[PDB]
Amino acid sequence: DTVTIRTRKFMTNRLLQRKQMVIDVLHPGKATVPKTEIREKLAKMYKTTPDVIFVFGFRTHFGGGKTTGFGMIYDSLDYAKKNEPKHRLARHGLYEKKKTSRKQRKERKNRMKKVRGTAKANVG
Amino acid sequence: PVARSWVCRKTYVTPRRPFEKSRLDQELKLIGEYGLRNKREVWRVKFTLAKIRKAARELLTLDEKDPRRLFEGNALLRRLVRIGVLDEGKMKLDYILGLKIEDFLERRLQTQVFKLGLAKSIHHARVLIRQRHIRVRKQVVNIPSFIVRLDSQKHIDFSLRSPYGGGRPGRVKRKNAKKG
Amino acid sequence: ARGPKKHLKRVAAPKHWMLDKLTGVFAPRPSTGPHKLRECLPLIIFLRNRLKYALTGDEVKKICMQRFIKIDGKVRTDITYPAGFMDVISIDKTGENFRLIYDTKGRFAVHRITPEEAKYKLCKVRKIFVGTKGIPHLVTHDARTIRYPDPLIKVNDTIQIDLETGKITDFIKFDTGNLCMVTGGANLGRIGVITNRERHPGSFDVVHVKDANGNSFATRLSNIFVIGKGNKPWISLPRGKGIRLTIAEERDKRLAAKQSSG
RNA sequence: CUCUCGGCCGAAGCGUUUACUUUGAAAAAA
RNA sequence: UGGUGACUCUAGAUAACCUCGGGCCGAUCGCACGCCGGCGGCGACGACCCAUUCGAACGUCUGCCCUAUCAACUUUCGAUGGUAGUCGCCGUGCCUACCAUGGUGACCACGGGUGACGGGGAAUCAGGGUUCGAUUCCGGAGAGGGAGCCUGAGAAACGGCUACCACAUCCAAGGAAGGCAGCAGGCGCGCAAAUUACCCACUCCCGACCCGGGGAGGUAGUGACGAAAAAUAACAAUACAGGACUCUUUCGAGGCCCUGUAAUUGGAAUGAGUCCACUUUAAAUCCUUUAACGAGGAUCCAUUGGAGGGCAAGUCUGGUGCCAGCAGCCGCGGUAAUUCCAGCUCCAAUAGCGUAUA
RNA sequence: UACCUGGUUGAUCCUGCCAGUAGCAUAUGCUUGUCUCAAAGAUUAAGCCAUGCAUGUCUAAGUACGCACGGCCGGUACAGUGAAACUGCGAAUGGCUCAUUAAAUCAGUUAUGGUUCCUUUGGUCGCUCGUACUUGGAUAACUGUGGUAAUUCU
Ligand SMILES: [Mg+2]
Repeated sequence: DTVTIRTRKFMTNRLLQRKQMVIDVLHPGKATVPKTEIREKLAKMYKTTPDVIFVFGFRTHFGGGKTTGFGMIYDSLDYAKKNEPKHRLARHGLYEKKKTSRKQRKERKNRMKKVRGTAKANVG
Repeated sequence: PVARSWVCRKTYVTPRRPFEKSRLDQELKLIGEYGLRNKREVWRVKFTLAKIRKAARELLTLDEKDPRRLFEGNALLRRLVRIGVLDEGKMKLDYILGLKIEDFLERRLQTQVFKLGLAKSIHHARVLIRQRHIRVRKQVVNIPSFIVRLDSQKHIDFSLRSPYGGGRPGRVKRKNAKKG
Repeated sequence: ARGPKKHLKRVAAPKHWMLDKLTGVFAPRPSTGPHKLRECLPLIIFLRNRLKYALTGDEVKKICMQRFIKIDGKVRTDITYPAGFMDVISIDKTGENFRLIYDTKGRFAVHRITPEEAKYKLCKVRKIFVGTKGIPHLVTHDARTIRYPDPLIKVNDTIQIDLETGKITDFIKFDTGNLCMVTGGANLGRIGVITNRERHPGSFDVVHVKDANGNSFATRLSNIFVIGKGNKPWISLPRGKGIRLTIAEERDKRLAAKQSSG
């Protein structure tokens, strides 16, 4: 119960339907606390559900009892899905990337240049 | 084209004569008195003082009411007072030329933690600082060349998480306790 | 080069944009528009870098394509749009209005205005000519072509434009005793009263301007923007009120502030 | 340094012409 | 009418013209649906022209290294100028016809050389100065060497085409296809220089585009180019080579302060490593933060050059004997070598220190 | 930090060079524990290149008769998503290198009253006194027949 959360530089982004802030977490004798653990303490701090809380960029200071990061709280999960980066949604389990490679797609692209017409589709 | 910066400096200058007997004795005395590691640590402070004396000599050739003299003279004097090298009642541009290397070497954290009684010698202070036992204002510092600002002299203490403060004993006492 | 350029390097960007060295190799190249490339503030560097409503350049696009930002009454979805001197930026979602006015250090200021003040702007006069069938035509510093103006308005004057209709409501001539701001050179951002104008035919004129504290300077006639008639400006002014402080005065004024804190 | 004009001052002519000196504005960022 | 320092400017009037290889004057598309069969509101895409933005292109004044064993050069084949025209987006010997005989030069023309792209800048530095700038910013030039074009607002474009010259690829011998001074990579050349890696998450650019693409760019790999910080030990008790310092004249007491063989004792402290986890990140790695393990002495072992002088530090001991070798320079070496080859000891800088060259 | 030292003589004082001394850039030798930043096929060969990649692009809004789709409704011209193809735009930016180049390039300063300009922004777009409630012919994608050892051929 020795981990404490404070926020600063708070501002409400009505243009992106969210609140944004800088988070300082104090944890004098522990390791850097998990982002899932931080997300729950902000849900109680701001009286909302942790489904719309996204935190990132946490750095621990030398010696170590304080970590600084950034935080966003969205009005709704729909607005979060609209405005959030698609890599920060996958961390919460809400986005799946395609399991290919730049080389794979590029080589496939250059093979279809040689083919003309609908026969482009039937090219591997 | 890259988003990189290539600005860097060298922080010392070597002496012109490599085997000057008078300079070899003078520099080893400073090394031994302040517990320094190598001669390069004397040439660094000496370089910093040489650049301070050179700015003062250039300001002293301006008019006494030159706008740049009163702006960058006050700044230099205030900077020298802040770290504790120059006195509060000697803020004149001619008293910079009376400064010495020993004044700058006395404000190191290694010298200060010893002079405050935390360490039993100037070589115990070095290892105490490097082993993460000392803090300045809730921040742990392990750089022996950390120049102590004047209004930081009172906030040099043992670290909160060290065997010499309120922390747990190190690995050796823990291991010997279970030996029996 | 075989044609026009489309990129801008970060060290080659205008210094008053205040861009750091290590964020990227490139800077936003302003789109072609009413204001010059080196005398404008693109919308991305205003929404992201100044107001911090956005953290990345992709978020500026998400604000813009929702049609939230109006530049002088029209929605612009271009994120490198060249806004410039005397423009009015309106964000209706948060109810904010801003005017692009230089501060004493030569940089565009975050100058918030009232909804009433956002209904007009002041425009310098660049060109006057007569077009087909004898119709007088103006061209301003905002690239606005306004026909059938008053015959008393001449080049180097200032007019007031109602942004809803785009018509002239009033004007101020150029003469000694009138307030002005410097919009270029080494006195950029300074406000003072015109005292003299020395004419050099075949070359550039020179205008002498005196501050409220008694400091006098000179500029080229192309760098003078008449603000108000006499001592009274026609627009709201930024915090510094156009007076350039010396470095010693600025140091004393800064040191006095931290002593007040306690 | 001065003849005409706009309400005791300015707008306009140069004093042979320069070199020199001081000032001003104009001079990319790094 | 209006304006410039100055128009052969803008605006106006009149008589005509107006290219078929042709000049503008909307047969285009979406969303909401309505008011009295008519009227309509928001946009999108196109349009001769004017202005504006991004420029580009031509000109003005001053400024560049060495060379006279380059002193006269240009003009037949445009060299300087005039007149009229062609061509060109336009101003001009840009080109043509007819005229005139001009133009530059010791205040260095003309010619030659340059391990010559030019600046912003870099090294050194009492003051003056000397040298460097292929290199990430600005301008120029090129895409094996010349030349010529099509499209287009823009190219004499080369990740466009057409020839020739030099190389070189597949072939059924009829034919077809070429351009890494882009990112990796290979050969060659050399004293001399890294991965055929991951990604569009950042900075930006392009497109019909809030969605697609980007070897631009970012991230890791190699990396003692170079720059910054900083370990390889600290303390206590003993007993001396002992040392100063207080008293005893002296023997001596020293618990007051100091250094060292300490192959003397002693536990206290810590990374470097191994390694849960979190954090970082597009996904990772690293740094930072944290559990567990992790230090006594041939170890968790610091190196590179030297010891006659310049120049800090041994005429120590053993071997060689004008030989082998050292030596930037003076010099050393011919049987007792302060200089070679080694042991010991000593000293200079130190995670760095020698050598060659500019 | 505005600095010198050794070497010509039996010995001396000079001229004068040689050598020593410190930084800085390339290469190289030996050595190398921690951590931050960070140059890197320029020099000679602007020499030659296997292979892969580096330039593409759709909104409500130019053209949809591909059942390619789960699914409406069944006289509905076209419900929607949408491959292909026609059309438009871009590919003249960026990246690389330093061969050429000696009033040439380039830098500061000026002029276009001597030119052009895609696009952005604003103006203009019943100003002309002379089938329209919609005009004509094709050609891609697709179907089908093919040629060549061979191509992003046709
Ligand atoms: Mg000696």
